[PDB]
Amino acid sequence: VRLGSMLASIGQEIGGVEL
Amino acid sequence: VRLGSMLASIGQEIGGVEL
Amino acid sequence: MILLDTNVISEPLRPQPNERVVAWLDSLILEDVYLSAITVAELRLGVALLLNGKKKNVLHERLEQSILPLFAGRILPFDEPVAAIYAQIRSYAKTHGKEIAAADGYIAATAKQHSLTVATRDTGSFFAADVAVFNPWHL
Amino acid sequence: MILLDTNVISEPLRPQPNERVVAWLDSLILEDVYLSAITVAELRLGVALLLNGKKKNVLHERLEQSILPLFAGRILPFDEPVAAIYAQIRSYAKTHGKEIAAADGYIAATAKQHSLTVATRDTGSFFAADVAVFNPWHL
Ligand SMILES: [Mg+2]
Ligand SMILES: [Mg+2]
Ligand SMILES: [Mg+2]
Ligand SMILES: [Mg+2]
Ligand SMILES: [Mg+2]
Ligand SMILES: [Mg+2]
Repeated sequence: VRLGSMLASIGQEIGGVEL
Repeated sequence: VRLGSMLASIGQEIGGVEL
Repeated sequence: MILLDTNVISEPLRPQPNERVVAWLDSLILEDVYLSAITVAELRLGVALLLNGKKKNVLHERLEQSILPLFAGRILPFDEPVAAIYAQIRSYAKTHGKEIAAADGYIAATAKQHSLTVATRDTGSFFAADVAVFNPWHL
Repeated sequence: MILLDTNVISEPLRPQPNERVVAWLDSLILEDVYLSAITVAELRLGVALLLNGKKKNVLHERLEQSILPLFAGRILPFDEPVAAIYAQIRSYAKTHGKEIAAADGYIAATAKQHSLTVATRDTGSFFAADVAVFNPWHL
């Protein structure tokens, strides 16, 4: 449904990354 | 059958190229 | 229909992602969003090169088991038809003083072949490829 | 089975091609020879960038109507499975001080995915990709 939110959640749990 | 010969023939009729 | 470039799908994964990009991604209908196999390769490579082992393991799991499944059936290959469009686009740009790198060329050709708009932060090469583009950093 | 790299299929087209390479190509069983869609894109781009209009037109015709048909059904795409192998190979090389460029990486991953030996003049990157290779400039 909400693709951006789904991804932002992953970035937050890992501490963020640079891809 | 003879792949190299088939290609060399093309190169010769056009005068050769650099690919 | 949209083809997401690497820099767009990667933005939400950053420490402080641009809220405008995240919101734009949230307004899209998933079924209408595609990924090029080239972008999937770059995402996978990026994760595999992380210096933090713990982070790499977790992100690898999330990419494979949570992110990519969202694109099941919509990961587009670079095949023979796309190769034809690639040569056309890159040669045309070159013979017209425009600049398009190979990597961007692959993505642009995939989008043109499937009639998709490319979502990317760097619109330069795609404009020269004569392919529709959208920069989510803008409204 | 063989995956021909761009520098090998292009050699016979040169003014004075290396006879050893031409002979090697002639010893192969056609059905056992493949091309990556990436190589087809590079061949098509090369032809489209020729400075001589007459030559370009003739070579375009020969490539499309005489050469590529020899590979009908054997032009391999860079798809999702190949993308996985790509990230594995390039990351491994990087974490082990080996050098593999993106372009060579695409070809190497295609070959590994299909269990093919890469025929190329530049074996460097492929050795680091841990993929079988053969340099036709040698016996
Ligand atoms: Mg993409
Ligand atoms: Mg990975
Ligand atoms: Mg693609
Ligand atoms: Mg090839
Ligand atoms: Mg062409
Ligand atoms: Mg391929």
